[PDB]
This record gives sequence, structure tokens and C-alpha cells, in this order.
Amino acid sequence: DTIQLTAQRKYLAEVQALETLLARELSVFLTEPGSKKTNIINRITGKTYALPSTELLRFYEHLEQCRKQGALMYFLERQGTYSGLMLDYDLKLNTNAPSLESSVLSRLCHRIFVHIKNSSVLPEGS
Amino acid sequence: HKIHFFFTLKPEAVQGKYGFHVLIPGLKMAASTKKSIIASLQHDATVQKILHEQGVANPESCLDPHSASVPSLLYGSSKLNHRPYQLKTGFELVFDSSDPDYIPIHQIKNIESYNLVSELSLTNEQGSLVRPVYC
Repeated sequence: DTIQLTAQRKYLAEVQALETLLARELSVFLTEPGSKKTNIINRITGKTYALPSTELLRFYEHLEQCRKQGALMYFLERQGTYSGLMLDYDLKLNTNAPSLESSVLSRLCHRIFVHIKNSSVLPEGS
Repeated sequence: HKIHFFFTLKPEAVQGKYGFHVLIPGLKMAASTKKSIIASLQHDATVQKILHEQGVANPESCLDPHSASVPSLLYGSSKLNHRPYQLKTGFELVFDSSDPDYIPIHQIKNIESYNLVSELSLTNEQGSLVRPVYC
């Protein structure tokens, strides 16, 4: 796996820019493990950071630039008590081969919103 | 079932008098049932308050009750020295009487590639997109 990391790192300008930014500018935002300032986890280098919004925008832009070329990454983030909502559905297919039609996704999205309304208090308004 | 809505709009308001039409060829009901529907829409406050900011002086008196009786002009036709109504857009709705959870109102794509006169005919039953929903 490390040969792949070397290949993309050395042989793709986007990953070069990403790592140069991380090493030169974003190193001053490093955090000791377990600190509540941790917002980003690099599961490769095992380093946690504390980036404010102003460099968060440039970090996200660079990260997207890497993604557009299919560059390999495992950059995670630590979610606290107050954040967006995330769902994971590890389905177990009885057969080795689904369609997941758009209308089906609309049905599930509406059902999710119904459950959110019933099981939570939403802000009033539009 | 599939229920289609169409919105034909007047090319321009003349002497501060505007008009637009809603065509639902899919539904098929008796004349009295249409009279009941249009009577229920006449006093609907929702449409009226929607039209309050639309520069509509009297949104209440805008719906002509005679719509279920007076013969309708085919799409593209018009009246003496009058310009035909133009189809601004056409909506499509999917209704499941088995279990209503949410009506998926979307827009009909490629409405221009279709025989609009054939599709929008009220008495037509062979429409490629409009389908007969027998009530």
C-alpha cells in the first residue's frame, strides 16, 4: 500500500500541493491525541489537527482537487455532540448481485424526514 | 395512478385583465362532480392569499363556474381577434390511493417533443403521455 502512496504522492501535483500545505502551513495547528480541539484525523500519519474555518476552506478545496483525480486518501474528521446527521446501512445481499432507483431514494428520503419530524423538534419556519 | 397538470398562460394581460388555464385531461368524472370540485375551489383561501401578492384585485372571483359546461377550445385555437393561450409549463403528479405519504410533483420533461394538441385534448383517450384515469 505504501508503494501506492509513494506513487500518488510523488507523481501527482495535487497530492504534492496537499502534503506541502499540510507540512508547512497546517503543522502549527497540530493537536496532541485526545484533545477536544481535534477536528481532522489523518488515519495514515496518525496526526490530529485543529483548523479554523479560514484555512478549513483551503483545506477542503485542496482535498477536492485531489479527489477529482481519484487520488487515494483516508482523511477523517471528529464529530462532536452538535454536528450534521450521518447514516450507515450495511446491507446483507442474499444474492451475490441492487438497482436503488431514484424514486426509491425519494421514498426513503421522505420516510427519513417523517421520522425526523416525529422523533425530534425542528425549528419553526421555512 | 399518474395525473398530469398543464398551465397555459395568456401571452399578455390586456387592460389589466390576465388569465391562465389549468388542463387536467387525465381525470374523468361526471359534470356534477366537476361542479362540486369547482364549487369547493371557489372559496379556497389558500389560492386567494397566494394571489393576493400576485396583483390580483379579487382572487375570490377569478374562477368561472361555467368551466365544467362550456365547450373548451383546442390547444392552439383562439377567439376572433384573440391570441391563443401558450403552455407555460406542464406538471406531472403520481397518486397512490393504496397509501398516500407524499405527492411527488415534478415537471414533465421534453413536453415540446409531443403532439400537444393530441395530448391536451379533454376527450382524448390515446394520449402518449396523458393516460385515462377513470373516476
